[PDB]
Amino acid sequence: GVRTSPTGEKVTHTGQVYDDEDYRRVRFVGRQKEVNENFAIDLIAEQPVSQVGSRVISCDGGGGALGHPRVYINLDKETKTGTCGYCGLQFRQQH
Amino acid sequence: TQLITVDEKLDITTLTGVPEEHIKTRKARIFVPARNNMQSGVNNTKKWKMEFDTRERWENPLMGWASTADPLSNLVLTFSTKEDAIAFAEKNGWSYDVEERKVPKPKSKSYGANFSWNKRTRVSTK
Amino acid sequence: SNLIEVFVDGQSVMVEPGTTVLQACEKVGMQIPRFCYHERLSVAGNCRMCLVEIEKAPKVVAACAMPVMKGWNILTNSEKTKKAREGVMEFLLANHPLDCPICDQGGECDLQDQSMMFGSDRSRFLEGKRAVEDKNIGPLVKTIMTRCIQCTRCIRFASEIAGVDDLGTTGRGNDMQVGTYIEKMFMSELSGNIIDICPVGALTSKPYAFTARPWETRKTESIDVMDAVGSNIVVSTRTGEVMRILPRMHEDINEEWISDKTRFAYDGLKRQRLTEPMVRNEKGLLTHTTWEDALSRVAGMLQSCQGNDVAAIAGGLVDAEALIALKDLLNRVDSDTLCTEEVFPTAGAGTDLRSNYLLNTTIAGVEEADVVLLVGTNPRFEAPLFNARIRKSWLHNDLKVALIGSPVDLTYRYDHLGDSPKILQDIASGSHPFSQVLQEAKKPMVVLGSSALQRNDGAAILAAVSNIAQKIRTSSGVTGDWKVMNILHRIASQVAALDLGYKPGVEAIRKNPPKMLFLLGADGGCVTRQDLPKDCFIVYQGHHGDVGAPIADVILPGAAYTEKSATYVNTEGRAQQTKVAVMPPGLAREDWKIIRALSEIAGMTLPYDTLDQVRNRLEEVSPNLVRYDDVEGANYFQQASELSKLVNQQLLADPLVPPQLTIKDFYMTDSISRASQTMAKCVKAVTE
Amino acid sequence: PTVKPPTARKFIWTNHKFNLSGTPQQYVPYSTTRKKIQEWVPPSTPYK
Amino acid sequence: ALFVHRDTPKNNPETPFDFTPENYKRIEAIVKNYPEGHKAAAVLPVLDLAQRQNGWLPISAMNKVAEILQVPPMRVYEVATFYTMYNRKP
Amino acid sequence: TSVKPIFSRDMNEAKRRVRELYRAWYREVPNTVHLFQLDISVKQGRDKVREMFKKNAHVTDPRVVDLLVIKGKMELEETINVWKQRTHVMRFFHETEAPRPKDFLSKFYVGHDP
Amino acid sequence: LGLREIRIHLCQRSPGSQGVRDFIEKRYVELKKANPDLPILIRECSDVQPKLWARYAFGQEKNVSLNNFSADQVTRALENVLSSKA
Amino acid sequence: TRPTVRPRNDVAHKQLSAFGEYVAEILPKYVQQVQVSCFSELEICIHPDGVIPVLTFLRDHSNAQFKSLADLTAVDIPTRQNRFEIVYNLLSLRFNSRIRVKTYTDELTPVESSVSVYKAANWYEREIWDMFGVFFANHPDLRRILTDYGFEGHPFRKDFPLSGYVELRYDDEVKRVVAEPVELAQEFRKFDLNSPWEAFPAYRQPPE
Ligand code: SF4
Ligand code: SF4
Ligand code: FES
Ligand SMILES: [K+]
Ligand SMILES: [Zn+2]
Repeated sequence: GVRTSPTGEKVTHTGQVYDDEDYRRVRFVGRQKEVNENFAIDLIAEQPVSQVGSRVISCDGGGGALGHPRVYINLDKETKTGTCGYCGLQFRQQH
Repeated sequence: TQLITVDEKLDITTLTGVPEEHIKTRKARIFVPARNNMQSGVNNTKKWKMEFDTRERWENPLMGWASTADPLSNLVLTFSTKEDAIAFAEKNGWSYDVEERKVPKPKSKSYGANFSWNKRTRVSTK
Repeated sequence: SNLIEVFVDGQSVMVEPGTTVLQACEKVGMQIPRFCYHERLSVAGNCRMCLVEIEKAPKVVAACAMPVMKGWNILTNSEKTKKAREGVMEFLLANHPLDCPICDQGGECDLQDQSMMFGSDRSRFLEGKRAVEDKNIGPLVKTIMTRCIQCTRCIRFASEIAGVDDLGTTGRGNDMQVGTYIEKMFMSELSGNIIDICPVGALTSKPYAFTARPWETRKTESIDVMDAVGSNIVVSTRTGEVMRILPRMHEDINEEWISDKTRFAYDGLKRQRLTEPMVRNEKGLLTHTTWEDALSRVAGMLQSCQGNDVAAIAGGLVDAEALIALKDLLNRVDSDTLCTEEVFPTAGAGTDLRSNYLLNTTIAGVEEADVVLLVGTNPRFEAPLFNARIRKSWLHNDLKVALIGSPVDLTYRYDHLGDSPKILQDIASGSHPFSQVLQEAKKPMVVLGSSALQRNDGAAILAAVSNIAQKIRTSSGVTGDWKVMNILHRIASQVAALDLGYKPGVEAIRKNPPKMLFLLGADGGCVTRQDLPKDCFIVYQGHHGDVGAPIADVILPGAAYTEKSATYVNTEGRAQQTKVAVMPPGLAREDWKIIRALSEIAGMTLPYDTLDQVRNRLEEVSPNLVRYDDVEGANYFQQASELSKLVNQQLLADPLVPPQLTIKDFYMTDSISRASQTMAKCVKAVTE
Repeated sequence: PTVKPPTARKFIWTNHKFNLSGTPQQYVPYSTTRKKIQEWVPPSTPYK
Repeated sequence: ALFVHRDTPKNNPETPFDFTPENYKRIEAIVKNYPEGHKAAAVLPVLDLAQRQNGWLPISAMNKVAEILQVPPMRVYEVATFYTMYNRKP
Repeated sequence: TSVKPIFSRDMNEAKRRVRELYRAWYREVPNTVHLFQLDISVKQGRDKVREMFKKNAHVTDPRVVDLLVIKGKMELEETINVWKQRTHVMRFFHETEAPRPKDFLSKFYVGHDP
Repeated sequence: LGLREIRIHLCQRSPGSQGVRDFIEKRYVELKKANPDLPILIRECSDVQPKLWARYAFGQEKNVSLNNFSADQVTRALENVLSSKA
Repeated sequence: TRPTVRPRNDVAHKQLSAFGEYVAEILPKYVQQVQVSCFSELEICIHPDGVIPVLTFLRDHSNAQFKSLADLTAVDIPTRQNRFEIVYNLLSLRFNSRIRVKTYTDELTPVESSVSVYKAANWYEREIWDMFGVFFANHPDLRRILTDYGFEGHPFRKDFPLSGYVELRYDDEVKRVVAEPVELAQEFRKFDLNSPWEAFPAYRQPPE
């Protein structure tokens, strides 16, 4: 979900864009500002919330030893989902 | 004889190759560094340290990196006693300031004080 | 002496009876590992990491709790001591989450460090771990309770030091959870210090969260200026940017704590900042300019002044270097009218004797008193670690506290005598029962807060309180070494300004208003443009644009307390120097550099060039502003008592009401805190 | 990759680009953080 | 089964709880069993009395025990979650 | 305060060695300006030699000035034998460096350095 | 044009400040009653020598060392400072 | 303690302790300490007036025959008043053994050059002049060996900064490689890595 300043410059997933009166836009004159158009904050929002029947879930990001350190997430709050701290996949107790 | 007598003050500022700006404008700080209150270990409070005053760090126009012009901005020296650090600062012509070692004063700890009969020092829970 | 001889690994040490095993091993330089023992909290004995072998004893003892008996040989490095340490570290790492990379405690964790030192290097735990529901205890302390090792430093801090009694353990067994049990917002004035003493990342700093990491931070040891306590701090920075503020241990001030304002107002230090000199353009608007233009337009008006044509107001956050700089600059113009915002009465002795404007006993001397009388102050929010020291004396020494003023909450219990100042006449006449409580006390203590001196009868309140203090000290069982009369300040610049000889309060400017006004950080709004003449030439020198920078004609952007080495004197008279952590942003300079450059542009150049020459001048004006971390005692209470009897100023009938009643009024006091978004979230959290 | 294809993802480049150095499509570096210190904005109203 | 509290409309500090006057006399008889200055020692009986009048413990019986015994409410919450007889659900 | 010397027993032999090193540099300067084909005059290089000798004139320790004479003989040996290039000889003349602010006011204007 | 402030520095425990202490224990109050609109800043410190700073008009500060004086010598030097106004 | 722990060599420890007693009692005029490490390396800490009489002994004595100078080293330790620690590493090919001869000096005291014993030392102690500033008396050709020709200061001194004080660049105005005061586009980031918990209780120093 890349957006654009009034200067025409693309805003990154950080939120970085130069000011209009900043001289350092001259480095992109005749060249391009390389941004990545796959924003991870939007791509993890696209993932569905996993309904599990347990009270404590374990996440390793998939792949076993190719993901992250395995963590255990508590699902006793019903207002909030249980979000993994590494991969951002969020879980919910189904009851 | 084979030994001469030099009753002058020990000064080696002409031999260290340090420019004048980084001798006569710097303020060395001789100090025992405080314990990080994130932790309870005290092994970093055991020795004296000599550092210098921080100079300007600015933004690199290309990357935003911390550009410096202070060569002595990373120089931290380790000394066993205060007087060794003072002698090393005086030998190099560094004007210094010394902070005294702040050891914690001893406490009075009583586990039974948590459960007293008439004193306010009872714990309300345990 | 009654010292008993014990042995640590064979080496003898002589200890007082009541010394624990941990302290006995401390006396020979060995630190027994611990998680729940804290030397400023009570002994819990419930992490079992300090289990150590006493020889000829087939059981490990809790070294934090077990007192030494005579003749014990403590085996801190023996086989079963190390087996006990590895077993206890194994149980601590059984259910602890694999969160070290996503944790703010990584690299500064006790559990990591003494797992590397005293535990095993691998797991036998083949089960699934627990996961604990997190809590919301405020906008300051991020809570991840899965990391909690259940050591109850939460509870001992919030009970004993913070005086809150609202953290505790619910549940039982492995399901035991530290929390408030309800959706409760733990916002004390010392609520961020549980971020310190939590050994794990269960309680982290929510503003500091994720931004830095401890090994890459440079540690600059500096001074708090958010009040007049003078808390020693560490400004930890990273690549020229302030990351956070930690406490330093100082046994006589702040023991190892800081307030929430100190801990979390460093982000107002990066908003609303004055970075370039500003002058008024042809349309009457502040526009950016160079230093040459701004210093010339100030110095051309300074050359056209003489006498009472020029005056100065000193704000709440100004170091003694800039204070004596601007004093010398205005004394070249023959102007004595240099003022502070905070009003101290000039009646009687005034600011001549230091003893009638200091915390003369000490911050440490609260531990030696038996009766403390707090007059007109709410010291929980005016000097929160001074109130922490009163609470520690209340807890461990059975201190009797009475308050004359509005019935505020002080986290302990006191004798509320009432809020009228005529009670001060009743105690000094013996008609009040607390007067006999003062007379039969060996070490009395009378603390008149400097916010009560902001009233119009502040000279009369000071005279009545000093009348009480000299009624007690000249007659009762006070030796002479003990100091009774004490004044608690709320402004870090105030005591250093009074030692240099400023005229406190702006009545010297309200008397005859000048046509040119310097404002060293003067953001209290005490003198606005309705008090000045039609076109006064107002110069603001400071680091934030809050109050005085809009009304200024020329803005001189200065340095903050993290941006200069700078002498600040606390409420007890101790002078203390800050250190340069970062440099001022943009074109802003150090404050006395600006005043000295203004003196050279004006042609009234001052006899200093370096900071050492400023401090030689500062020693010339009073020689105790350069002897750092020293409390110089001030005598001559009897002479100021005799001078205070000259004017019979009347006590007003208005009740003694401090301006900071609840936690709502604590977070935003000066221009750094008002610019702080963290203080904004704290106010928004406590007003709902 | 005809026999054992690579595992597909929604973020892998469907169009492989060659070395763009020397072209107007080349990489220009920049600080990907925002501004640290915020400056004071003076009031746009007069002061009399 | 939980040991945190969430405010439901049937369990909140606005749930009505008050002792009967015979229960206040029973509470005074309980408090007179303990030394002066240790009124907190009546936390476990009186709270159990608050379970006998009501059948369970909402978070108004815990706060009422905390109010009439002059103890902090967390020190009653700890007792009500530590011991297995105190029904924190109806 | 009884230390082992380097070459000199007191300051008089030390000043003798300083003086002979100065003679050797003074004789060497025209050869250095010729064979490095420096764009300075001979008088300018001799003024630089006088400057480098007056910079260390405050020293009263015989061992310290013996080491200064030893390092000056090393620099002279690197000069006579063509071991330095033209660049190493012209590094005594800080010619690409802009002149530093000296008084208080210009140092105030440029930055934060004292 | 006139005297603006007086600064008296001294020690708490040094014998050389003793007469200066004897000046303030006995003779400061009737001094301060004689000069109500004059700041006479008494500054005690740990190991300083006695000293008498007198700031006059336009930043001029004269200095008189008061080391090893009696109370009468401090009185005479201070009344010379008061009657000087230079 | 078999698989992951280094095996202790008690035979070599006893032999090196005996030969250390031997050297300490043959040469008591200069030997100040003799110590043997737990991994069995013998150090003979001597007085700096006996650099030549000790080293000529170990090179020539029939029970020593340390015919090889493996390495010669200085170590800057600024907390000592004699901050430089000159370290000789010697190899006896006859007895298949190594010894370490340690001594000390400050900036101003000269050490006698050991080229009269080991000509191998001709560059090594010359490097000690270049990197540390220790002067060696009666050296054949003592000058710099590793630094640039106009280099001011001795770099391996611990008060000398990591980057220097100057840096080079080509300047096309003067058509010359020039030196300027050092400015780094990114500063070297200093990492405070030391844990506050004691790592080795055997090496604990007694407190004050
Ligand atoms: S609290 Fe310590 S052990 Fe636990 S995840 Fe954080 S750094 Fe690791
Ligand atoms: S949150 Fe931290 S301080 Fe509190 S009990 Fe748990 S580990 Fe201890
Ligand atoms: S430290 Fe003694 S048991 Fe926790
Ligand atoms: K923590
Ligand atoms: Zn995950």
